[PDB]
Amino acid sequence: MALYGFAQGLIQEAGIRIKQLMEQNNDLVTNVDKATEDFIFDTILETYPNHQVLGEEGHGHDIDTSKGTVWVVDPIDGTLNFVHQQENFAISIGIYIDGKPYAGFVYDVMADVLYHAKVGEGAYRGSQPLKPLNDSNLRQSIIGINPNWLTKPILGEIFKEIVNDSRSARAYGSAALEIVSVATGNLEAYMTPRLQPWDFAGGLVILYEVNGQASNLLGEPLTISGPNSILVGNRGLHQEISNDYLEPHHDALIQLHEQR
Amino acid sequence: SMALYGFAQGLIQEAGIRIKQLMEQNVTNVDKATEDFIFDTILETYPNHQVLGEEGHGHDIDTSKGTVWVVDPIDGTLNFVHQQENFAISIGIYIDGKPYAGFVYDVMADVLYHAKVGEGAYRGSQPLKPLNDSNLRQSIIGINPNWLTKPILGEIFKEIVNDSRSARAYGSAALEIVSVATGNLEAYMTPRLQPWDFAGGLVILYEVNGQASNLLGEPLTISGPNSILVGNRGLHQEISNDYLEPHHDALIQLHEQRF
Ligand SMILES: Nc1ncnc2c1ncn2[C@@H]1O[C@H](CO)[C@@H](O)[C@H]1OP(=O)(O)O
Ligand SMILES: Nc1ncnc2c1ncn2[C@@H]1O[C@H](CO)[C@@H](O)[C@H]1OP(=O)(O)O
Ligand SMILES: [Ca+2]
Ligand SMILES: [Ca+2]
Ligand SMILES: [Ca+2]
Ligand SMILES: [Ca+2]
Repeated sequence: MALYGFAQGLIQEAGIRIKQLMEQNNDLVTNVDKATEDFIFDTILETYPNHQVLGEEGHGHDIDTSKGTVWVVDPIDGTLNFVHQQENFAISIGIYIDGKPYAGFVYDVMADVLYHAKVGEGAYRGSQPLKPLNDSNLRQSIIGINPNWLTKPILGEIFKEIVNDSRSARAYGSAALEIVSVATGNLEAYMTPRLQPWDFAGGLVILYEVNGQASNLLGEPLTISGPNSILVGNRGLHQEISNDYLEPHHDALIQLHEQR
Repeated sequence: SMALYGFAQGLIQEAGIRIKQLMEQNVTNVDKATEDFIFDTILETYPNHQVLGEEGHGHDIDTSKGTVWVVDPIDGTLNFVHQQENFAISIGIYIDGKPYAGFVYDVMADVLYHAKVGEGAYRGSQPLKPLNDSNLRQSIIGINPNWLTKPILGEIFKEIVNDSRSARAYGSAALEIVSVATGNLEAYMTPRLQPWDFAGGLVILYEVNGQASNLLGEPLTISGPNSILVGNRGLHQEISNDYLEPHHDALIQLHEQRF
């Protein structure tokens, strides 16, 4: 809890630094993103020059994520929200050691709420412990899914069936916060066909602590080594969405996947 | 009158704290408590006021007579159940068929959106700036995934979803109307909504020069349910004239079926 404390503090400074630029003011968003990852990357290597960093903004492209201590960071998850709402965005940081998860952090800057988790030690929202997730049926569940996905060829019919059955659907525009929302019980499931390592790195650690699960749309495991599709939910309904709704269209999904 | 405004603005907050207490004193229970507390408070004080709300409260009222309170005691009941937040008390007031005040109270955030006709719109003490026009292309819109599933309506809404910068869905109409009032969404749509879903957010919205209609570009009134398109004027004009009005007749059909 020296690396942890240090990770914990940095994500929070990075946030306040963001608030500080915003108030000093879509070219804005492009700087800020850049300036924030550059701040995160510079502060890390100045103390831990052996630590590797995989960033949204380009740092560590094609790194071996399984060697040494590896920070995977997205300085702003929810750029559009950042630009149009000036809120509902987050910094995401997962720290892996030898390929194994150590810590996750996702910080809702404008709410000033930090979701944090060290592996084996439980999940937190601010300083309140998160409870382990209960099982639900899709029919009493609220699902996180973007309307844009429902317009697609193939993918659309598939998500249609599952939107129809869901109690109801939401779309917040930040994958890290929505993974977090699942970890908090606020969404029973979240799904999307494409996401990059930094978008789920921080949040999966958190989720693993309250026993939620993450797979891609084909039920296979997620790694920080490459991009993928995403299905996150409590144990019972993840099993339900994959077994019933996705996996009979396996071949249609392997194909879009092999394309994308 | 000012007493009327004061009393209403007071009452909605008051009912709000009661909901925090009932929860803390731990939704169907909470929702009855809220609807009885509001209605009884209105009426102990204004026996002549009319009240229109859920479960046939005020049904077949003549909404153009006297003072009508159009109340949804918890808007976003599902978010209440599953999230214990992002729900709202919404209260719209009309007088002689005409809007007067609108209140939407985000209870767990403790934020009162409020407005009185011709005197600007507020979020607590802060004035809301008027909206600027946006095109659809740089706009985020509120539309629930459910509505892109429907056979004919889906097709119509796909068009606008593909076009917009991105879409969102929050599970509260009153907050999503309000989110347009704030500039937080540029537009929000849905094929069905009750008068108590929109009555409050509509007053707040026209005080920042936002626009309301149904999907056919007709005025919304508090005399029936309806479809809804809300936005800044520029893009409510782009959406209506470019993506909905070309299918006026499909929409008239779907509308006739739905109601
Ligand atoms: N290729 C892409 N295009 C748009 N959003 C993407 C994306 N890949 C991942 N995302 C993520 O999906 C969510 C968009 O609702 C965000 O979490 C967004 O990250 P970003 O905000 O940093 O672009
Ligand atoms: N069947 C229906 N007809 C009209 N409005 C509905 C509806 N079902 C849900 N809504 C309302 O539309 C929004 C999205 O569901 C919510 O504000 C919700 O109000 P409620 O939460 O009080 O049920
Ligand atoms: Ca980003
Ligand atoms: Ca991202
Ligand atoms: Ca309600
Ligand atoms: Ca309602």
